[PDB]
Amino acid sequence: LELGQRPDEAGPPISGPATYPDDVTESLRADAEQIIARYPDARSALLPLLHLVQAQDGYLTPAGIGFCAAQLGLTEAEVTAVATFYSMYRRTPTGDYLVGVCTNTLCAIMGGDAILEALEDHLGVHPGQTTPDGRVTLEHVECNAACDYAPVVMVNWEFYDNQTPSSARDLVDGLRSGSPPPPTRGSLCTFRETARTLAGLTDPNAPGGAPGAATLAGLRLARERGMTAPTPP
Amino acid sequence: AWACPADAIYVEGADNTADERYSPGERYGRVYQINYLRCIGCGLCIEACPTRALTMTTEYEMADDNRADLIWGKDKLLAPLQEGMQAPPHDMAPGKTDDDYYLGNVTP
Amino acid sequence: GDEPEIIAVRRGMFGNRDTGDTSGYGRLVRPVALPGSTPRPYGGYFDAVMDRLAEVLGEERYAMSIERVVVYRDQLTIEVSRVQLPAVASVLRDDPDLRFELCLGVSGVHYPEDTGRELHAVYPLMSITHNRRIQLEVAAPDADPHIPSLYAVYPTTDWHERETYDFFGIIFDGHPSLTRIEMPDDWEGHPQRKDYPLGGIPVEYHGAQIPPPDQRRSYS
Amino acid sequence: TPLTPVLSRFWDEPEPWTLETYRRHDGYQGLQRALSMGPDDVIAFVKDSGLRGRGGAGFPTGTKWSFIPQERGDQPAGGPAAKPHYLVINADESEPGTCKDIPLLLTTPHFLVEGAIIAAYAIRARHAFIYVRGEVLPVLRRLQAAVAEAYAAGYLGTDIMGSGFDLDLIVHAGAGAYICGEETALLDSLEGRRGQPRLRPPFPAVAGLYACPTVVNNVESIASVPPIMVNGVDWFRSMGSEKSPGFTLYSLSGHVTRPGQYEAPLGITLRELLEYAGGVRAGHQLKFWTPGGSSTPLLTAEHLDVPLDYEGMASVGSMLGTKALQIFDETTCVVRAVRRWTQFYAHESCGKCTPCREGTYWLAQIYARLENGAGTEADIDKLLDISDNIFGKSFCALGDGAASPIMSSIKHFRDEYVAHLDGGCPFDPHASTLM
Amino acid sequence: VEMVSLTIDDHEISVPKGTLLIRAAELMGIQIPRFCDHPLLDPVGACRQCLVEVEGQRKPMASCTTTVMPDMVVRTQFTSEAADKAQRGVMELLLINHPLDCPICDKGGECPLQNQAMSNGRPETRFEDVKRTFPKPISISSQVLLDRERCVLCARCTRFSSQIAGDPFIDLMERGALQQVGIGQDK
Ligand SMILES: Cc1cc2nc3c(=O)[nH]c(=O)nc-3n(C[C@H](O)[C@H](O)[C@H](O)COP(=O)(O)O)c2cc1C
Ligand code: SF4
Ligand code: SF4
Ligand code: SF4
Ligand code: FES
Ligand code: FES
Ligand SMILES: [Zn+2]
Repeated sequence: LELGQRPDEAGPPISGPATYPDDVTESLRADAEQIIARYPDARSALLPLLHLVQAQDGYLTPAGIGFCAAQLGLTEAEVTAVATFYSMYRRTPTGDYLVGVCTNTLCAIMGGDAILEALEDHLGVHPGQTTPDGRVTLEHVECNAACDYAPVVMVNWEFYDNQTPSSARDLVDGLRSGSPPPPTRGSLCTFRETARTLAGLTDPNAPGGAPGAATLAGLRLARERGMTAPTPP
Repeated sequence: AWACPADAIYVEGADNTADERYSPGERYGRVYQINYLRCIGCGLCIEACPTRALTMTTEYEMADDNRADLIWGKDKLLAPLQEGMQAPPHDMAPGKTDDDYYLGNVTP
Repeated sequence: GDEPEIIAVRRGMFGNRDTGDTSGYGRLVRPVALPGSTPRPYGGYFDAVMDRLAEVLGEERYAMSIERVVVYRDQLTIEVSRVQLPAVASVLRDDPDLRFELCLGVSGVHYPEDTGRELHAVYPLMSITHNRRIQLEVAAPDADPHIPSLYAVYPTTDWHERETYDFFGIIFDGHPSLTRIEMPDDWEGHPQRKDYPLGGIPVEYHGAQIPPPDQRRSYS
Repeated sequence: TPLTPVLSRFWDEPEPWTLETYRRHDGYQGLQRALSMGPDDVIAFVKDSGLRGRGGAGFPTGTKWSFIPQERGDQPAGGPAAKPHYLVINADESEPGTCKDIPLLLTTPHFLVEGAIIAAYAIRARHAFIYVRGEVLPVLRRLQAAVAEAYAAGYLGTDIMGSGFDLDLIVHAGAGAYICGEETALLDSLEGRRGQPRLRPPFPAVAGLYACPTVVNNVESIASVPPIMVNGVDWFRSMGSEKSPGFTLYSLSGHVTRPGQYEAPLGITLRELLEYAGGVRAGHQLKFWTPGGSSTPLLTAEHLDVPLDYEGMASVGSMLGTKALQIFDETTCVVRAVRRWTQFYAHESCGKCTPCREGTYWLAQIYARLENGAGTEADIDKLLDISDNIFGKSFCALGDGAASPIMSSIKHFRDEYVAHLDGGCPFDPHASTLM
Repeated sequence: VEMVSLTIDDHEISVPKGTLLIRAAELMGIQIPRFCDHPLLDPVGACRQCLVEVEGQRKPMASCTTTVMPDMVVRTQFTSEAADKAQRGVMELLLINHPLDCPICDKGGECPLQNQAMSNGRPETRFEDVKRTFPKPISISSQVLLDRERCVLCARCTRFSSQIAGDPFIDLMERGALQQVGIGQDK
């Protein structure tokens, strides 16, 4: 028969474990009830649920697709349509840290392309692939609304601003072996933790997130120039 | 067969399964019959072919005492297997694809 | 008249004569109209020919006889009303300014969807003296397929009225002897009518046969 | 014109995101002012404020809110029961160069929270959603914390300030899709479907989220609502112009010294903003720039004095967009940047409609050949014609945005495009690596 | 029933209120090219093949989604150069990635794409680049083979499997040029 996409196809099709164990499904249903409860329509929770399963495993699996389909009353190939549509829903085992270099036009020519090339040569791993240690998964991301901080490198969707090839190489080296260098704006955590956070099941009071130089640039210029803030009533 | 004004060609396609491939690509004509008692030699068939699989030679000596014997099948119409060729049921040339065959980039 | 002559109503995209291979494309409805009445300033010598024909024929007689005038692809067709055909043919042949002495024949064409006008007879006339030519078109219903025979005016129409009869059943009333000329006299039906089947046989092949083209699927 | 900080004024303070700091600067006073007035009163207040949309559309916010049917007074029967109104705050920010919303949310999310509460009261929406892209996880955490604090402080839930208003605000972390920023794709993703734009009509104002009346607003406009509820309308109108009143964030980025977010009145020319930033990267000159994100037609030095407001950019053939102000200097190849933007659009096209889906693929391949040595003279004509065949023909405005860089870059730099035919890109990438 | 007058090209007709421009053109005998439109499916306006020029509208309007309105003036590819250019550009974009499979394609001869590319397409290709490719064919069931390269992503199959039959076991998947009708997994 050989139904569906061929496994060797581009944009790896959903693959992996067929079904979750009973305990895994019990925990997943416990979380999914809370996720469903917060929307007027059940299906509105499909994206968070796809994140939730993406936390149970390192990536979207047929088990996760089936779980979401059963939870929402949808069929498989309805959940899959939404799942394959979004980029954050990775489709291969992701390492402990997803390092995505913003290779969009601005960040790319501000240095981002050089950053990506340097990381590819350093980890010896192409974008989208995972390091043999399984701790870093190199990727290239589109604009992340941190252009003023270009070049910007994301680690599990936490910012690292003004990254140079040496800085990024040091960052990936630290992530792979030992201490993860703190994000310039954000608190770094494992990929599973971020996946759970996207589901809205993680404590929102995380540390970090100082405004940074670029965000303040305008205010600092206004003060230094003693500029009338605005137009007092 | 589509272009034949006299309905003198009968063709039945079939899949080129990896176990038995006769032509590059997905389809090959496994049954191919020309009813030469209906052929008018117009040449619309060859002008119709998109692969040049069908040509018309200069050979003309052809006649039979039997009506059926003049319905020439695939075996009678296939060109003789030349030097360097192999039996039709074999895989495509290594590192080659249907586009390569049509572009003419194949060799014995 | 004065409206476009629809000879067939074609519905569905891609010229499907039936329900169609792909769903959802069969809802188009495109009537197949032949070229309609031409605006009066006809091209070339057609204007002169028509003016002379309308002068020789009385205004009332002209209006009663000439059902329509068409100029298509720089060719002039005159839809001549049945019954009046011999009069206009005589006028065309005899009038010195018209002098269409050479009638090239009669051609039958069948329009099974053209209500009341299924059978058309086409008379290509040529005037060698003026180096002109025109065509007359005479329509007749399938119910009363009668047309006035031009034997007195154009003897060459003999055998043509016969061929056209043999192949369509147009009766060409007044013809000296309207007998089948091509088909045997015992033959049943009129072959070139669209309703008459092609009458072919399947083409024999080893293990298969191809039905005649009229049975197999077509797109128009 | 002065670089007016209003939203940015708190920043540089310790922990400005907290509710305490927000209150220390008249925080949630605007919400009280809103609740003191009628919902239609708030709608008219914002309409007179002239607050135009802060996403790419630029449409008047007041009119957009007014379009919601609310059965004001006219309640012939309860059988129809109306339909719930939904306020969706488009916290998605994925347009290239558009980095004004993420800093605002990360630093002072309570601006957006207060604005969203005010807007929901205005349109009488009992539920509101913050749709925030998932690639800004710090922003997601900050926004969730701010919403939780608002819930604790009685700003959300039921009986807000004993006003009888009820509002439950939900932070939805959307997955990675630029197209989801477009309304009716934001709604489709928020409904648990592919983030593809809907056929319009029906419009979101009548058939929005869950096929109910809905308004989608960019975070910037919502966050600017409270600052106008306080300070009155005349204060807001005292900035910008009659057709573009107020203040906006400009995301100076690229080959500019001191890049960052500059809060300025509308219509401030790029010259003033560069002067404040210290001009283009030292040792180079302005080559081109995007007034809004990549979706907006490129502009060059000749437009350096054009006011950055909707009317001005329209008069120049561009769109103000999200005020992304991406800046690129002589060292950058326009073909290189446009190729990367085309690659982004191809990667981001939802694939629904033939024009965008196929034309972006074709244009990306053409630009790949141009940057390499495989360029051809007819390649430029093909680029322009394909862009024409995409612009105005695609289902949503993403196709138009993809075509815009190509058309504008061709119009302004056909010379450079031709120069690429001579064997590829002459420019050395290292020259533009911003050290 | 409410009836609205309308002008398509130079001709004028009246149709029931709520009629789509493509349906009015069909009734009038004007053949507007169309792939995603289907009379029995709710209009989706995806393929953009049915674009026509409507007076008072800057952009071309997808006739398959534009409801007829009174006094509206519409010019198809037969009487509007802009509409013809839009339709032919859409056809070209529809054919750049299409496989050169007509001889081996089962739909050959009965293919709406072939017919509408003949009637509304460029005579020859401008596309000299690499075509998008998929493994073909792939079975989505015991009965139905899927050739994703020939797919024009008109969504007629998915829209049928959702609206008409309540069996949405196929859906559009992936994104952008990679988008494809699929079943997701072995199901
Ligand atoms: C492809 C595309 C992407 C868009 N992305 C965004 C976005 O990220 N943020 C946004 O606020 N508006 C975005 N928009 C504009 C929205 O359609 C909408 O106008 C806006 O979210 C809300 O309007 P407002 O800014 O007037 O409130 C996008 C539009 C398109 C066509
Ligand atoms: S020459 Fe070829 S096309 Fe012509 S009748 Fe004979 S078989 Fe048919
Ligand atoms: S233009 Fe069409 S294909 Fe591109 S994002 Fe918009 S709807 Fe999707
Ligand atoms: S497979 Fe579906 S989407 Fe693709 S062309 Fe056929 S009907 Fe359209
Ligand atoms: S271009 Fe890199 S964050 Fe926007
Ligand atoms: S048929 Fe109308 S846009 Fe596709
Ligand atoms: Zn270049």
